[PDB]
Amino acid sequence: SKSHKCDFTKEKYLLSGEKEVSCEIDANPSDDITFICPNKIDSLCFHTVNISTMSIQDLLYGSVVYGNTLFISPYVRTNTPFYCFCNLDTVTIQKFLKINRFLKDLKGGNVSEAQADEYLNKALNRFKKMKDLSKFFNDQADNTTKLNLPKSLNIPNDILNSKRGIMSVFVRSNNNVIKGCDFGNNNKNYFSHPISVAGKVNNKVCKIQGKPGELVGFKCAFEENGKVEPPNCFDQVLHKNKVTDLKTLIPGYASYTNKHSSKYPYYLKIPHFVNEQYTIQCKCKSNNSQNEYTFELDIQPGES
Amino acid sequence: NLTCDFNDVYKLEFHPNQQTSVTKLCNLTPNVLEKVTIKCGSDKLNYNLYPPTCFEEVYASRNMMHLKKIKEFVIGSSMFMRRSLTPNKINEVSFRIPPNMMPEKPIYCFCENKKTITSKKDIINRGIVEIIIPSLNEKVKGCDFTTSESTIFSKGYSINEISNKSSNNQQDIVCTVKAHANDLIGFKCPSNYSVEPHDCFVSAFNLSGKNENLENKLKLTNIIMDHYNNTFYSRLPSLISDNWKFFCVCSKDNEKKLVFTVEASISS
Ligand SMILES: *[C@@H]1O[C@H](CO)[C@@H](O)[C@H](O)[C@H]1NC(C)=O
Ligand SMILES: *[C@@H]1O[C@H](CO)[C@@H](O)[C@H](O)[C@H]1NC(C)=O
Repeated sequence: SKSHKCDFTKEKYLLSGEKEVSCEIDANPSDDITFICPNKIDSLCFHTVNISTMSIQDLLYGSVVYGNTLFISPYVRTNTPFYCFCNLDTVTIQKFLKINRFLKDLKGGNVSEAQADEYLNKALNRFKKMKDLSKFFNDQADNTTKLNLPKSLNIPNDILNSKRGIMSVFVRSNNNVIKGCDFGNNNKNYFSHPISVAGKVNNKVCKIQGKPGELVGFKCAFEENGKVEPPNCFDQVLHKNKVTDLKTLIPGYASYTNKHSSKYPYYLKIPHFVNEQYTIQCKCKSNNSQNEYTFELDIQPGES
Repeated sequence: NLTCDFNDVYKLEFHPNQQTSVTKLCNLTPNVLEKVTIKCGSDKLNYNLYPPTCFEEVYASRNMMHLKKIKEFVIGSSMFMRRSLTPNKINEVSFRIPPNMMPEKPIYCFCENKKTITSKKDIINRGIVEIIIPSLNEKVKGCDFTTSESTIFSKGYSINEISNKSSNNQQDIVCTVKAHANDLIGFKCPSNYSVEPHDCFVSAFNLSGKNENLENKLKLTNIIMDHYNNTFYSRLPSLISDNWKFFCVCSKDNEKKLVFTVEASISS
């Protein structure tokens, strides 16, 4: 699964020619696109998108958006486009141009040991730099109109105090239904275990088995201020009826979740090697007792 | 094969009127990085393994004395899997043979089938699993971040070097190993560190950085990514097309980055 990005922070887009700057992106299911706009206008992506507005969960069901990143659903039915406009106001251009220069960050011989050090140390901070940016972006709320950057980038307080950008995505269709539970009442049957379909679902618990390398997950019934137990699922799960860090059971895992609510699905990519059998679970939690279910996962040992 | 099945091969069933205990032996001589496996017992076969924590615990001799812990008896061992089929007992175990520079030596794990007959006595169809750890002659071209006197890798680091008491945690530790074709490479990181990427030897970091090139350029074999032991191993291919450079990072919060980087020179 490839990962796309449209960074309107670049001088290649800020000092462009025409008045309508456009980056184009063609993605596939389970891909992830990231969008960095200085001052989001019209809709608020990736939670609400522009059709020429709609919320991404209705357009591409099964998607998750965290920070400024859209993990596309592991099952799309029809090829669908989206659009997100970004208003480059004259001084927003100027302001970030002043921050992008302060940052200042193909066939290299690198014979000397020391110059090989510099190219690698240079590559190491771009690694360390991007990590702290998605961490800060995840802490961001869901409704955020004005992009801000993490402190300890050392950017000066004076810099913190025309063109129209349009990024357009098309993503293909597939046919491989999600190995998961859908705890919402709907007839779209995007998951292996809905409760619209009887039997997949018993005693408010959904019992799934996962093999090494598989991607599984669940999606709670929709509501604006719902919660998941534990709050940090999948990074912290219920194991032997106590809250355990998943990294102690299946290190090497990945996750695709929203830390601020239960609105979006929860996805766990089981690592390439799990050593024992492990039963874990997470629970949907709500002021509506009819919307509270347990997601029980049987993780089976093996390799891949 | 490389498996010592005691259910469907090397069968440990009793023959009728059995009155004495026999002992089948299953000797294996694997190469470094290969996977050995013990199948013993099932939902239809009440066999128990000794020690029940094998391979994490093994015996140093066929006579079930001098029980030892493999993490310390056979440094470098990885990929310990345990799979169960009857409840309350596990029946299929496996691990990956590590690099060894010392002389060969065996490790043992037994599997017994027990039954009382009618004075009275108890008769056992024991099955001994004898694995020989191969000896190599050159240490692995790699980095041990857990000891400055590594018995596996060529380069090593004392903890006074990978901690931030003497240097600040901003200056990371870059361990470059150069290696050529059919060479063993790897690294080991301390316990509470995490390896990035998740599949380092299938996906590393390009020297442009923050790039998982997924290694279409260098197709590695015998890839071992044990995130439970932060022990990583692989071997470069038969032929190196071009010279390549890639790296991976062990990280822990408020500590230096420990980075493993390889330059593969063109070889044949
Ligand atoms: C986002 O919405 C919440 C209510 O759900 C509100 O309290 C908060 O102030 C909003 N944030 C912004 C930046 O509008
Ligand atoms: C690793 O972390 C766990 C949990 O905090 C702790 O119990 C253990 O002692 C740590 N081990 C080392 C070697 O630091």
